[PDB]
Amino acid sequence: GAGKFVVGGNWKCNGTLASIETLTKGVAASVDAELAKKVEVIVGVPFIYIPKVQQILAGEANGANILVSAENAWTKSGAYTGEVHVGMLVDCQVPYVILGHSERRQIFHESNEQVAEKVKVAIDAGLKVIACIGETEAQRIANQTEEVVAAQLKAINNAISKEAWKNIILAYEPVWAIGTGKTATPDQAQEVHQYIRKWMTENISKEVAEATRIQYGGSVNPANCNELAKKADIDGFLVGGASLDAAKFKTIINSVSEKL
Amino acid sequence: GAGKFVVGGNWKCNGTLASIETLTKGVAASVDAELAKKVEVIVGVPFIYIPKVQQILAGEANGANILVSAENAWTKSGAYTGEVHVGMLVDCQVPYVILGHSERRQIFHESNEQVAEKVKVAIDAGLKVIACIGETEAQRIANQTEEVVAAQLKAINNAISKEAWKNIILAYEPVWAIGTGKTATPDQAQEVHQYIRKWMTENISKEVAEATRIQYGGSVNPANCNELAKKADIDGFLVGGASLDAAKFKTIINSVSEKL
Repeated sequence: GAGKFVVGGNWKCNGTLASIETLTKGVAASVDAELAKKVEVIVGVPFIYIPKVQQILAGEANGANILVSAENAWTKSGAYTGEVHVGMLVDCQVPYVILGHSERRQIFHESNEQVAEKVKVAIDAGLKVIACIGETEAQRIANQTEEVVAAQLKAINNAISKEAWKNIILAYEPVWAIGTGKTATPDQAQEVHQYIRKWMTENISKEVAEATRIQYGGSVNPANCNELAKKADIDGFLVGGASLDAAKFKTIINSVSEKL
Repeated sequence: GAGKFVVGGNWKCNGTLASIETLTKGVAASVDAELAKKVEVIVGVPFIYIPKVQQILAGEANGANILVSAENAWTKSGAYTGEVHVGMLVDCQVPYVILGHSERRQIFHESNEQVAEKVKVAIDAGLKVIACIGETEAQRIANQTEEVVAAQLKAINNAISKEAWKNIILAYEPVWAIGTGKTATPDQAQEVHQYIRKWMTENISKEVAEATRIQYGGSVNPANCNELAKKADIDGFLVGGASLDAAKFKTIINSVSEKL
């Protein structure tokens, strides 16, 4: 893609005030002004720790180079005990939100349409979004990779305007490579990213397709980030476990070099 | 109940930094030392606003009289994007957590067993819990109130030790009468509260049954709180909409005048 390389660190349900202070300081320290010009860096933080991370970044020399993202959001205010609304994120000056992550689609049964509604409400409120898509092991075995991803994308596109895509980062999760014993190769990852690019080109426009960053959201570590970054349609990463270690995350952020 | 009157204000999915600052200050202002001796006051806050509420309370004269509770919590750390686990609440010094609220049991399909699991890990971590139970309209007309409530309670008891019950406050939600058009009378509420007490007495012990506070968690407001507070087994309230108004909330807190 033609978009600026973007690396997000999804901390998932991990962290303590102490570990997060060390991590946040390490992440900010790794992205100075010069590097920030070539890579957008985002950290996905558990709701309760967002204020702490914001506080830490405020005191860091490179704090402005690290953007805070929530890991989910709800779209209805009122009688929904336990949920954090999109509006609360905006109220708290959180610029990003990760939506439709495979863990929420599977464990919390978020459907294509429910994810699309979240994306729609989030963007309408001004949030930028990392929208997660991807097929399961069963779906890939059934050779439904393209059909499944297309359906996920269509649900999202049907809900928003062409202009709304300007805030969207897509993250491809090869769910079929998650605890299955099957690892996605750069070639396999690129094959799906290429088709996502094609889907956007066919249904929206070539311009939107090329402008939209498609992050690879499979297993990313310091040992495979460069090989993956070499792929034409991988415009960044949504890192899992490795994002909890500032040193590992640093190596991944720097793999943007493969694009220069 | 022989337990201390306890009033929880479940803010659910509502609030902004501005509205919460005004509300928190109003709630704290409404509970001085003398009233605090009669009523334990808890506020259920959206995850992202917990730090703010904590900060506000620390700066108010009566701040120590108001306890902060989360509105939900996940079982543990790990690959659960969007979730906040019990350990994070303890790490942030949050003393309470509301679990099994009807909105989560119905909307997010939390089963009796799943809720029980959460209660168990919450208490293991050191949290105090407001565990919600209650039957639907379909279950009530089918005359299954006792069996349904018994099953919800059994799931919880099966997962924890006798001593773990010290940390538990039960909240009965007459789901069949919350915004349905049906009004739960004080007599109807007392009847279910009595049976909850009876269930604990036969399934655990009379000591635990009497020590465990049973809050009424149906629709509570300034107009109906006193008649409910007069009931022998209504040891407090878990207030919904009315908790977003300091004046209405303190009116409800003061219904403890029916106890003394």
